[PDB]
Amino acid sequence: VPFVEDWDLVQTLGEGGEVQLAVNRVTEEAVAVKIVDMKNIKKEICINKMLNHENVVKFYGHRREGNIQYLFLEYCSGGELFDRIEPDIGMPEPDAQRFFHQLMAGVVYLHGIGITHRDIKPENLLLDERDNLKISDFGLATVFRYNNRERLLNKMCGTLPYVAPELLKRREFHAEPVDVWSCGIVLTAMLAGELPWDQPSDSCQEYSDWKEKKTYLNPWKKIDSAPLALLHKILVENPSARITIPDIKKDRWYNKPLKKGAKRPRVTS
Ligand SMILES: COc1cc2c(cc1OC)-c1[nH]nc(-c3ccc(-c4nnn[nH]4)cc3)c1C2
Repeated sequence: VPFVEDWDLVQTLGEGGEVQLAVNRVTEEAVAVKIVDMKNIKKEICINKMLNHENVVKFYGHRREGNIQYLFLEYCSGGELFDRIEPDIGMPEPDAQRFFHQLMAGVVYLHGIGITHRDIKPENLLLDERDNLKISDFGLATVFRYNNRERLLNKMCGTLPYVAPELLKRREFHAEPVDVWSCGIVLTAMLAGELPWDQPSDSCQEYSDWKEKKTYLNPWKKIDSAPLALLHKILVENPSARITIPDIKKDRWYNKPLKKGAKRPRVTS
């Protein structure tokens, strides 16, 4: 079948290099192509070849043309989770619970194969055509468990409003509680439409107020008591005392019926 390998770079999806929407000449299948001008990528492609989950962006393959590296990834027509968050409002609680369930499935998977994303935020959480959440960008990702032996991290990685406090106060820390904390900050953004603090440090007043349990303040005043009880368990300063994903899965709000299924077409009489 001729021309089946030809893709047209239709439009820009993002920057950093750049991400382009690529449409197949013959089949018209859409993919996102990451254009990386090498003048790191070996690890990124290596981690991407291990990934196969419904809540993780699909890696179709890579092609290298001199100094330009082309990463062929999943096109997600729902765009970014970031653009579903209304500033200072957020989104309806049932939508946030469904996206948080899908985010947990994706992070469970990753941790299961010993991968830590290290930069979970709404900019990196993409939505497919049926609004299924997908974890994207393994540029900062790394192997924290190999041959069933855990390796402690020491490197500063992430985005300050989403990083766990141990990453700023300890030399070494465990990988999994760091991804749990960023998921908790994502849940806060989804239910309040604002970030609670610039960084989880004691010099940050908003962060001190949260440790002082001043929940009558923003963003916590906008969040219902059931998801707020969960956030109280996730945004715990001590990474050893922090809730683990198996226990998030037992939380009362996480298992609270709120959301209806996708609305299938119906007729009466
Ligand atoms: C602003 O609107 C969009 C923005 C994006 C997509 C779709 C969009 O609208 C439908 C889309 N589909 N897939 C991606 C995507 C996939 C993977 C990666 C990635 N980065 N590093 N590794 N994988 C980046 C973007 C994007 C961005």
